[PDB]
Amino acid sequence: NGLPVCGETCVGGTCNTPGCTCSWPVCTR
Repeated sequence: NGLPVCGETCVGGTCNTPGCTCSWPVCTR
């Protein structure tokens, strides 16, 4: 939801993980 602690990235625009908030370069929660 903003916190850059998703642990996943989204260089393609798809965190690939749920309950995430792709913010680039890394998604957030």
